[PDB]
Amino acid sequence: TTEIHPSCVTRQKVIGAGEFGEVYKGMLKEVPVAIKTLKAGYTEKQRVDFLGEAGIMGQFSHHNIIRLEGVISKYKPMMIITEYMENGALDKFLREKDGEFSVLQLVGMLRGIAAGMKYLANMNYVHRDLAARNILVNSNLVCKVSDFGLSRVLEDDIPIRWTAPEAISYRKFTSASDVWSFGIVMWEVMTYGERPYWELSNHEVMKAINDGFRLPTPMDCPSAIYQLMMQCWQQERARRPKFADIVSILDKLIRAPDSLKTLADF
Ligand SMILES: O=C(Nc1ccccc1Cl)c1cnc2ccc(C3CCNCC3)cn12
Repeated sequence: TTEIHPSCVTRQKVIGAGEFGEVYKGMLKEVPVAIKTLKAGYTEKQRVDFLGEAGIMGQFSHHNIIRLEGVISKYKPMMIITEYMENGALDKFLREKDGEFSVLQLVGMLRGIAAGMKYLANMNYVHRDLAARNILVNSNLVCKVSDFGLSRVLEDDIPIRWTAPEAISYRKFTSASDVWSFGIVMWEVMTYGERPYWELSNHEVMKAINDGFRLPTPMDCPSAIYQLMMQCWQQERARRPKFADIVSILDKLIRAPDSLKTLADF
C-alpha cells in the first residue's frame, strides 16, 4: 500500500466517529479524501484489524469498490485515506432523498453494487456485512462497497435481519450468504431505506423466515426486480442466483428499460 506523508494530508471536518478513532473529510496534496484515524494506545488486535482493512482494500481495483489512496502508518495517529464519497452512506442518503430518483436510477445503483459484489466474490472475499449502511455514494450516483476487514460478530451471538439463515443457524458465511444480503439491499434501495421487517424482533424475523415468509413487494417496484430479490432469499443456497447472474439480469433490464414499467402488485 502507498505510504502517505502527513504533510500531504489535511483533516477538515469529522464525518464519522467511534471509541477508537474518527473519520474525516479532508484534502490530499489537491483532491478531497476520507480519512480514518486510529487513537494512541491501540492494541495489537486493533492495529492488525485497522491496517488489515487497508490491506484488503489495497488488493482491490474495481469501480464499485471504495478506492484506497494510501495509509499513514509510520506516524501517529495512523490513518487510512480513501476517495471521498460526497453523498455518504446509501441508507441515510435514500431516506433523505425519498422519491427523488427514477426506477432506472435505482436499478442502476443496484447493478453497481452487484458488480462490486461479483468482484469481491470472485476475489474469494466474503463480505458478511452487506447492507445499505456499508455502501457509499458519490456525486455520479455510483455505489461502492465499503467496510472491509475480519473484525465482526453476529448480533446476539452484524445484524440478523440482513443475514442468511445458514449464517445465523450454523455460522456458514459464503458469497451465497452475501447474495441473501444483497436481496435485502435491493429491498432497501427500492423502498428508499425502509427498515427490513419493520418492528419485528430478531427472533420474530428468524421464525418468519423459517416458516417461509419473505419481505413484501416495495411500492412501485418492477416485477422483474421483486422476482430477483425473492430468488436471493431462497432457503436453499444452491437455488440463489450468483452475483454473475444478478449482474447479467440487471444489465438486461437497464438496456431494455421499458422492462421496468411492468410493476409487481403492491
Ligand atoms: O468511510 C469512508 N472511507 C473509508 C472506508 C474504509 C476505510 C477507511 C475509509 Cl477513510 C468514506 C469515504 N467517503 C465517505 C463519506 C461519508 C462517510 C460516512 C462515515 C460515517 N458513516 C456514514 C458515512 C464515509 N466515507
